[PDB]
Amino acid sequence: SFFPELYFNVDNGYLEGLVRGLKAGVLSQADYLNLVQCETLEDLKLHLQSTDYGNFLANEASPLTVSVIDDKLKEKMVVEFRHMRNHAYEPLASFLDFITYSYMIDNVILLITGTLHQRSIAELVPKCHPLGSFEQMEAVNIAQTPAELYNAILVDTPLAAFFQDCISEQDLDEMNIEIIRNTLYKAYLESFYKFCTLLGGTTADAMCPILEFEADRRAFIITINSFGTELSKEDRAKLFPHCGRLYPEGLAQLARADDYEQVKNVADYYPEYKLLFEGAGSNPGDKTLEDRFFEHEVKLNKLAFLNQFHFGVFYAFVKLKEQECRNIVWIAECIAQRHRAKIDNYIPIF
Amino acid sequence: IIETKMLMGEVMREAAFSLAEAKFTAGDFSTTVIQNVNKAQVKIRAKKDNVAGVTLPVFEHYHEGTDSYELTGLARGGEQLAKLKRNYAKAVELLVELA
Amino acid sequence: RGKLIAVIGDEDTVTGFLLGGIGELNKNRHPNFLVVEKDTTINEIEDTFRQFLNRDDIGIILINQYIAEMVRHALDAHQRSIPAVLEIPSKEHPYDAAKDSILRRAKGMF
Repeated sequence: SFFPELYFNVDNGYLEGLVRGLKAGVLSQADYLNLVQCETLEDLKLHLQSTDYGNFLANEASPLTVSVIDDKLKEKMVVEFRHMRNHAYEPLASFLDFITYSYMIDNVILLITGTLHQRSIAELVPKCHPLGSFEQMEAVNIAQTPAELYNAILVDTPLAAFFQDCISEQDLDEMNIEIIRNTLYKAYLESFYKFCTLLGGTTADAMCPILEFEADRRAFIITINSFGTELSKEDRAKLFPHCGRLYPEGLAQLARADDYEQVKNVADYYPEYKLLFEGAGSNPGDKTLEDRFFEHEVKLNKLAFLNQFHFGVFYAFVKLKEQECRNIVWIAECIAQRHRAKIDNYIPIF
Repeated sequence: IIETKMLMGEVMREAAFSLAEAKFTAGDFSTTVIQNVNKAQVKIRAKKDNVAGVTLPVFEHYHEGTDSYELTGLARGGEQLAKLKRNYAKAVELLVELA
Repeated sequence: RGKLIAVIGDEDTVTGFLLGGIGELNKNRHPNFLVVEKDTTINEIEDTFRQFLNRDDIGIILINQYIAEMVRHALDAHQRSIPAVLEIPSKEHPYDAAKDSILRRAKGMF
């Protein structure tokens, strides 16, 4: 409609320019091959120094390990993300707030289980994944009381809206932490999809398909791993986000699925996942299904960069650059263990 | 014992490589694992083998059988976790034998 | 059943072996293991090793190679049948192939 392509630039031109530049700054397949032509961690640092990466291990320990490079990549991600977020305006700021909630959920999961089993808060503070903030008081120094942290979540933590469905500390103690995070994750996807659809422009077009695929992916793998573990089928179906092509039909066959081939049959009705399952041969020594999913997500991110008037570019570079970080980590692991026969087990970022 | 030591090394490196693959798939499961430790699913039975006039101490891999931990949070690479559990179980059995 | 295997190794060894099938908290809420880091010093490794030695329900001790080198004197000084101490290398640390006390006490080997 006419609403987009006019107001967007007026208040996001600089941020679009910055994110497009950082997108152009990605490392191509040639850079990955150059890094692969290292055979040592020192040469890996040098290959990083040939681009905007590197130059961070200066003034540090001479020996090099995986943890050092992982911490540096994470720190760079955090610094650039916070720097961009600070210079933003509310329509974009809510978007980045959703992007931060996606990790707030992980951090709140980490914080709990350190109170049911008495553990200090401050020792968990560094363990929290960065971008966690939690600069709000009364979540700190809860006297290790589940009621205290629950009230702090409801009051100070912005996730109170999602915690309107996980309440009373009964789910906190009885029911498994993993399912708590899964339910909160589903609710967060629902809220994020609804907020995106409220912004019915290029942003909606960009983010509706990606979230659709993400939810459908999650439901598929939920059904894949649920077979070998104790789990009621209804308790499995209640973890499927409704914002997908599966919800009108297909989620039900997954709810009553029992084996891998039935899940394959459900995915067969949808060619978009038929190709991904067929490419997922599950062979001993080849790519696996989640690698196909990562490839799908990465190419959708690349597709998102073809339009200028959407907030999706920011989410896109976040996902693509953390995928780049994971690729760097995997190449480092292959180098360290001298398993150069498995160097070709990372998804490129185009 | 040296050959069992080479086998221990090989199995350990295989387990480490599978761990690296799982780390690529998942990232930060280790904190979750280390924080939540409740009951042991493999214990050791003290045993005796009187092969001569004196009695020798030996042990048995007694599978006590506590349920494992569903870790469905870190992108849910369940295949990787099951493979890691299997490999480390073999490593534990071999190490108990050598002990 | 009777004994509970202990582990003393860097983060990757500990997280791998906990999923492996072992690890435990007693009724006193005390780990039967220890995660070493670059900041860890010798004295607390020694203290936990001795605490495990006095703990009747350890049985078998798995420690890393370099950790064993940190407290090599504790290993050599202590000689008993029950505490079956072992030596395993970590991912980045090279293969352990020598300086094992179990081979030392049998000098007639290669």
